[PDB]
This record gives sequence, structure tokens and C-alpha cells, in this order.
Amino acid sequence: PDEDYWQAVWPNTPIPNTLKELLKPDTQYPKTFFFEHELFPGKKMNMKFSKIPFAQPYGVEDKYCAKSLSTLIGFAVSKLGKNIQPFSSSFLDKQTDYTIEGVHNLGDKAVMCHRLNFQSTVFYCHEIHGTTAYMVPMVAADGRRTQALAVCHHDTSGMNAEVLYEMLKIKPGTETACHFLGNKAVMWVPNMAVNSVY
Amino acid sequence: PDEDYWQAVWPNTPIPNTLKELLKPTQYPKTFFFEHELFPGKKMNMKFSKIPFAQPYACVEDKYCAKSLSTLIGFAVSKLGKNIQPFSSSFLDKQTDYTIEGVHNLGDKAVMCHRLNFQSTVFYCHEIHGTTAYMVPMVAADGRRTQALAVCHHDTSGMNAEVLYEMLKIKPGTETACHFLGNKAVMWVPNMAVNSVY
Repeated sequence: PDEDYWQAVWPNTPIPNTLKELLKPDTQYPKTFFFEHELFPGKKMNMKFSKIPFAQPYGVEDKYCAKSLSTLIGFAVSKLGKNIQPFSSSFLDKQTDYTIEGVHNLGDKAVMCHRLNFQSTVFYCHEIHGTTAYMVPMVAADGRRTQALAVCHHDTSGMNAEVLYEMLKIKPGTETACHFLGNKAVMWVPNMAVNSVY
Repeated sequence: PDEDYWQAVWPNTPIPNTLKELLKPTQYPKTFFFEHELFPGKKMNMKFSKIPFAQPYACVEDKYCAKSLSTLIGFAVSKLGKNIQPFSSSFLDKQTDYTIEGVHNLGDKAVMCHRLNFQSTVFYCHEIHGTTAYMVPMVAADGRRTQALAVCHHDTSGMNAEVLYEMLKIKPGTETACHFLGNKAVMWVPNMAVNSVY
């Protein structure tokens, strides 16, 4: 079972340790929001973490509820094909301040899976649309290097105007709003995007 | 000849098309910026000189002047070891306006090689210090995707304060200044840096 399911699809690759962690049977949600032009080398980010999501999980057949690694993979490949990788953020335990090292564009095709709080392995999975994903390497105040996923919504609809205002003193429709994802999210991304030039 | 010399060192790998081109028997981007201007969605309008300012922005222990692919590799490996790749900018022939689509940190260890404008393959090669190199994917006005190398200097001294001030209205020693490299430069970078978080 288990890694057999995985290795059947991606032989000579392990489950990556982040995902491996999430597949085991409260959290933190980062609350910070920002504009795209704030993703740059040397940006100082002070990260605000909450024990509870907003009323909307940020704001989130194109949706599915996976209960096993097999079903999870099935849904992902059914939308993206087989040549994909799962990524997730790795915020560090009690660190607060990070400096951005770089910003890697992962494009606008991806599937996001959010690990729900049950004992049981359960994820709510959906495609993204009108949104660009990024991988954002960072160094923390303690000197450790890690990375987080950011999501920029460019169809900047479909969200509590209140929080847009609270965080950015702006309302829908006008400009792209970005935020990070918590360590409990998995995002599946095509290999094409990741490779970039290489 | 060339591919022999190369594949001796890096077998099952071609010379990249950029480098392969520069080894056959000129414009310079005048545009300068702060590192907080490297962000997704930034617009650059690229200004190209026929000539930069006296020295880069007869090649009379950290400096070398290479005639052949063998010597070029020799020097690079001499400084960085074998696990390295060469990169170059690929500004497109008459495109002026680009949008930045991401920014990848290549670290602070590298060897920089400038193809001199002579009729035959000669490069002036040197190490860099107090400098961070970046790879910057961009999409041009006509829709083509390409990338350019950017260099940010921390040790802002040894720069014409006049030009520095002209471009950025700021004084040496204070804060870090960046610019792009022309297509005629090669930069050798460790594989670790490229791989990054992957």
C-alpha cells in the first residue's frame, strides 16, 4: 500500500517529506496579505499567524474531497496529467521575521489541496483559476533558510471586501492581492513551470 | 574540437545555445535599478548603448583572459569546481519593453566572463565579490519569453557616484545598486544555487 501507490506513478521518487508529513493520520494560518510588487529580494516580511482561519479559508466538479493518497493523486493527475510535483510551505516553528531571497513563478495551472483538521487524512482539493502561484524562498531571523508558497489572485473578486480593506485599504476589482499558504496546504504544479529555463 | 572538450567535462550535456554562440569567431543595457524593483509584474523599458562607460559599465590571481573553450572552462573550474553551469542574458533583437515574471537568486559565488569585441574568441574572466547574481525571467511586448541576468552590488564603492546618482540619485557606500548584463556575457554559477529549494 502507501508508498507503493506513489512509486507506481512516480517510480524512483520518494514522497517528499512535507507531503509525507501531511499524509499522517490546530495549526497556524498566516494572516499577512500583500501586493505583488512586495515580492522582491530583500523584502522584510513580518508574518502574522493565527490559530483560526478567517470566516473564509482566505477565500478558497472542479472541487473534490480526497481521503487517501490514491484518490488525491487521481484527482490531481485527472486535471494536470502525470508530470507534476506537490509543494507546500515550510514556515518554521516560532519564527516571525523573514527576508525574501527570490520569487519563482509557478504559473496559473495548479491544484490546491487543504488538509482538514480531522484525525483522518482528509483533503479538500480544487483547481485554481484567475490566480498565479509562486514559490518564495526566504531566510528567517534565526538564519535558517526555507520557502513558502504564495498565491496572487488577479481576478481579484470572490473575497471579503472587508478584509481587502482591512489589510490593504482597497476593495475588489482594482488590483492583484497576494497571500501565503500554510504548511498544511499542498499544491500540485506541472514540471514545465518549475523547470523554467533549465 | 569544441564538443569534445566540453563533453569530456560535462558528458551527456550540450554546450548551451547562448554559450555555443559566443564561441563563434554589441549592445549594453544602460538601465539601472534597486533590488526592490525586481518583482513580478515590473515593467522595464530597456535602454541599450552601443558603448558602456570606459570599462564594463590588452586584457593586460582572480582575473584571467581566455582564448579557447578549454582555457575558459579551466579557469572557471579552477575557481568553483566542476559542478557549474554557464548562463547568459537573452535580450531579443529589437524588443524594448519587458515584464518581469520572476527572480531567481544565484548567490554570491560566480565567475563572470565578458566576450571582448575582438574578431576572435577572447573573454576577460574574473570572480565576483560583494555581489549577488540573479536570473530574471521576462516576457517581452511581442509575447516571447526569455530571461536576463541581473547583478546587484553591495559594496557600492568603486562606482561612478555621478552615474550612480544620475540613475538612482544616491551616493556610494550607502545602498545596493543593480543592473542587467548584456547577451555577450557568460556567468558560471554552482549547480547548488540553481537547484535552490528543489
